[PDB]
Amino acid sequence: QEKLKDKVIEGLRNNFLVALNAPTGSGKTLFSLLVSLEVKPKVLFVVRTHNEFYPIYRDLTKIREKRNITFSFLVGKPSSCLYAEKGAESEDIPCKYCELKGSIVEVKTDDSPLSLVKKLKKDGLQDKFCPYYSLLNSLYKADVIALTYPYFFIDRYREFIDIDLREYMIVIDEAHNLDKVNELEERSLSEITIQMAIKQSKSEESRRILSKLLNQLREVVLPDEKYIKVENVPKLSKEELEILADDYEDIRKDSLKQGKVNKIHIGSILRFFSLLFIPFSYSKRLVIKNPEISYYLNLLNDNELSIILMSGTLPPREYMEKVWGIKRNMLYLDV
Ligand code: SF4
Repeated sequence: QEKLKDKVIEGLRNNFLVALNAPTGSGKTLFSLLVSLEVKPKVLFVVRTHNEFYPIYRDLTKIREKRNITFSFLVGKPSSCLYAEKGAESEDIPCKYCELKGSIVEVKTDDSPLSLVKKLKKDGLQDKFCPYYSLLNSLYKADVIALTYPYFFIDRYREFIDIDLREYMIVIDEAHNLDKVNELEERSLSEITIQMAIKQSKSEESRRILSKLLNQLREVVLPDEKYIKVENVPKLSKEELEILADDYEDIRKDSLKQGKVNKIHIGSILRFFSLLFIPFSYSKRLVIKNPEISYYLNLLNDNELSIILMSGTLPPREYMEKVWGIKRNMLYLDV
């Protein structure tokens, strides 16, 4: 339009969450960066997946000719570690034992995101530095950053980074996608996972405990493709959990000795038992259903955070209040 912008700046300066219904594909990155100047020193774009880094990179290279700004993004350890294979979870990455953990290089973000990451992996192996910690370090300095939904909304991933969100104007584009944040975790335990953990194991005691757990699971689960409540779920004592936990560490040590980090199945199991809640049977698997969508989005109610939501098909005010649980004052602008 013009300068619905002083509206946005005033909105943010009054601690209103700004919800912007905007016709799509219209220089949105430039708009957000301009309105940040007046509000916050840095900008954070929260995006669905790492595939949304590229369009942001494309848009602000145009901006970089008129204004000097640094862009950085975070990809997980599984996408940046020198030794990671497909299937490797972030906690499986054995940085505790790796010589490169404290080996950082200065990153130059004139490359696109996939180009940058591939270059850091190639150079990292030759010149002995860690791509991940190099990206992480570059992230903490940058004027504009971008993170994926898991790193912003999900505790498991949020604990991997050390970032004060109060320094950022937080922009969540395609914000209708926030509706799916409650589908990003799966908190389940299957027969096959346990058996794969038995195969992968490096101690008899761990195999014995995993085997007893496999049996316990079989008594409670039911074959029905239907959620059914379970009384008396399997139990692991503190001392049994100790033995399963040092088995995890032994597999992590061994993997780093090889060039090669794979999925460690016992990690999944131990994380399932951190949550114990009402547990269910679904299709021979034990499941803890995910929280409601408002549990994940509750963070948006903290008045300490300056937040803009934008979308072409933003949900009605009523739905954002009742279903997403946004109870903080909201400046809803239909452009
Ligand atoms: S290279 Fe080493 S330090 Fe870097 S992520 Fe992989 S394990 Fe960790």
